[PDB]
Amino acid sequence: PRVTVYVDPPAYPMPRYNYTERWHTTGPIPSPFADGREQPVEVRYATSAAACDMLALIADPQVGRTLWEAVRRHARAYNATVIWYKIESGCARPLYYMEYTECEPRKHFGYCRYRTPPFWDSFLAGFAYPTDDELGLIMAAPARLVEGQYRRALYIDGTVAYTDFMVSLPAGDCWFSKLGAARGYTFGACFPARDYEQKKVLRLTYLTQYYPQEAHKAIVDYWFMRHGGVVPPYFEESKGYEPP
Amino acid sequence: DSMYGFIGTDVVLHCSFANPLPGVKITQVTWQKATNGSKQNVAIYNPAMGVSVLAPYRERVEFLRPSFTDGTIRLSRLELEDEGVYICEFATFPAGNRESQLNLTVMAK
Ligand SMILES: *[C@@H]1O[C@H](CO)[C@@H](O)[C@H](O)[C@H]1NC(C)=O
Repeated sequence: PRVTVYVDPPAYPMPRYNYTERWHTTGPIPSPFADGREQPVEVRYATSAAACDMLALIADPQVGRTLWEAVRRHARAYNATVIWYKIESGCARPLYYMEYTECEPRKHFGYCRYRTPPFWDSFLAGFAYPTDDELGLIMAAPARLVEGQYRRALYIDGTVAYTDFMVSLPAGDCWFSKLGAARGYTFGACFPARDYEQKKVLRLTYLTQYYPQEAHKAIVDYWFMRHGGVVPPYFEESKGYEPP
Repeated sequence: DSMYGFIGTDVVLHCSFANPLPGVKITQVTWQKATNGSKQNVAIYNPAMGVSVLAPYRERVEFLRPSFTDGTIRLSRLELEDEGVYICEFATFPAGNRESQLNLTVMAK
């Protein structure tokens, strides 16, 4: 603690591959709540040993098998959607929405002719970004108020799979953690299940179209390391059991 | 900053980026209205991809001189419910977003 340091500015990275980006689209974000009859959604645990660490929410969803199954059905293309939510008592805040259309099942996930820009909760996007495979999240020195329950919803070729991550931050705020603007404003609003069901949670109305993953990663890493953060070269999978 | 306007009137919400830092790339401008507080987008200007106005504002909001550094809008035919905090946000790279606020108060006549 407690000083900024100099870091080479990152170049704006080019897109990894050739696609068309669909701007200013909207649509109702679906409810993250499943019928109580169904088995519990899988739970993983994410925590930091130190307040200025990066923290990953990673759970391999075996998306290659889903795509191998489309190839054996001789499917030409598949669609996918990736959504994240913060789950609170009776309500959920939408955090992230990314839509992939006309994708090649014989390639790795996300080789798609069209993409939206990723839709974000502005506040989360200030210190967090998708993993390289775009199926997990990395958080850079999150504030303690980030603690809670994070639900990933994967819509992939019609399948839908949920994963919950319990984020715990016992080491407290990092001295440079982002705490929000005034007063006090951090996450966008928590909506009841009914609001999702009634198609009120329009993504263009409540989230921000933002930079693709590699450019998003470059912004947050730049900010993180200017405050002395070190980016680990890898993250391990989030674990299925509670921390000590 | 605070503004006042009577119902039925038109009003001009100012938003400009100065002085753009050297080496800072600007990507889009966005107006948001804050409730209690739970922001909703009002209008988006992306120089590369164009403008988008969100319901309920879709005929009542227009960018006057939209550009990388100007997001000034005219909010037309004011209603009581238009009262509140309005936030103008520039998305920039590599340095992140830059904002400004203004309290708007709508009056009875
Ligand atoms: C993907 O979505 C488009 C509309 O967005 C639809 O017309 C098309 O049938 C979908 N393709 C697949 C393989 O689901």
